[PDB]
Amino acid sequence: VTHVFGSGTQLTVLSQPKATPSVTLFPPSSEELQANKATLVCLMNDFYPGILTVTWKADGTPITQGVEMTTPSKQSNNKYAASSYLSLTPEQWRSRRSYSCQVMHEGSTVEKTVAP
Amino acid sequence: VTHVFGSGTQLTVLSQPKATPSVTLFPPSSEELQANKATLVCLMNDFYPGILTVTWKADGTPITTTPSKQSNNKYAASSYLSLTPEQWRSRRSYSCQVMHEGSTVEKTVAPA
Amino acid sequence: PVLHQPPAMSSALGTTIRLTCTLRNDHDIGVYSVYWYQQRPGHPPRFLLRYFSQSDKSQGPQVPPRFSGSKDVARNRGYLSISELQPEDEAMYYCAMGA
Amino acid sequence: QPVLHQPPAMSSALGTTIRLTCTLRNDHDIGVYSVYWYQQRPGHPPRFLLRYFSQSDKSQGPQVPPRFSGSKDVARNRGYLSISELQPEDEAMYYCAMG
Repeated sequence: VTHVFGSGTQLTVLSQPKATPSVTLFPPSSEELQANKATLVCLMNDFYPGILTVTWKADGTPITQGVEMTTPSKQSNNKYAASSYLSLTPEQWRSRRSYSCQVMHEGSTVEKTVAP
Repeated sequence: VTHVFGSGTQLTVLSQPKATPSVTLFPPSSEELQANKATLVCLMNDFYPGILTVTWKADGTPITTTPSKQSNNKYAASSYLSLTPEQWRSRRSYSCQVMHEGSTVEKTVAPA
Repeated sequence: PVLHQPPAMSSALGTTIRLTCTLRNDHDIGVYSVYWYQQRPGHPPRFLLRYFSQSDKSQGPQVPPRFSGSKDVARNRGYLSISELQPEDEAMYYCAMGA
Repeated sequence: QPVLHQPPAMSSALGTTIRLTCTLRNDHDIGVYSVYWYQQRPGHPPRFLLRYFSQSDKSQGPQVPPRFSGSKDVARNRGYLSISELQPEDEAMYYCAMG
């Protein structure tokens, strides 16, 4: 019995103000391109609750591979942040007229777009 | 000291080759600067074990997410820096310093 | 299941809430001190307090009085109370026995 | 500089033996404390592995294999957690605590 930890209890502090995530989309960096490499990054921060989904699009068409996303983590300001990225070849990045990052957060939807 | 806990040691039982993180540092985009905002992002991916520290620097001097798992079973992480467009353009450079398994990879960008 | 703790609990900001740690029947909580620990995502467990009685207890280093323990010997329960709830308080709370 | 120190990360291949280190700040004597070790997997509660003070005063945790064992280097103010026969399930966070 002694020193054994009981299963815990998760506490959630209710009535916290909700915040739609700010979405900042970044195109492949110059250093990246000069090394024949390309990565798109969709940064989402200051949102609460910390639950959301992202859909990447190429020319308006949803994607289904090369997509990853860091786990939402609570920041000092008590709101969350996270980022999703899409790895492409330099030829893929220049083959399309546009790429999009569509973030859905509790009945809100915000989509940003970038182009070569 | 009684009942005080240490920061803890993450132990990984090797199940794949060790890999130093690939690091990419993104500067503020042109339109974000047009919206009077500037954000830098440091992306780290394809590393194993999944533990590392990030440090931001501004022209040489240090400034004051948790690793997650990729499809290819390697890890990734990201960090960002919020700046005003003035701070961005007024410094010779900013850097993201990543330390993993005792090694360091640092990327730098200038206000071009 | 020696120690039992309700998986989840909630209350509003700036409010006071009380958690319950129940010991298993086949054990007298009257002979044990109750230890409470808080652990936020990404962090090590943090010792909050130790409580045997109103006359025998101890507070964790740098821990605010808004966190207070107590118990119901009859019911074999261990209590943790948190006053003026704030965002940071969102975390896992574990209890443990000992002396 | 804080009270207890632990390397953030350690790694080893299957079947090997590793020794995690817990160093206590030199303004305290580890010779007066017992070292506690806990294991924790993602989304799970901390699990008491063992408590070690000396060879004649130590205890194993409930159903914790003998391959897990502690010791001390009192001269160096260090607490040790050794794990031999390393297996995949051993992959987790390990926390030390004094008292």
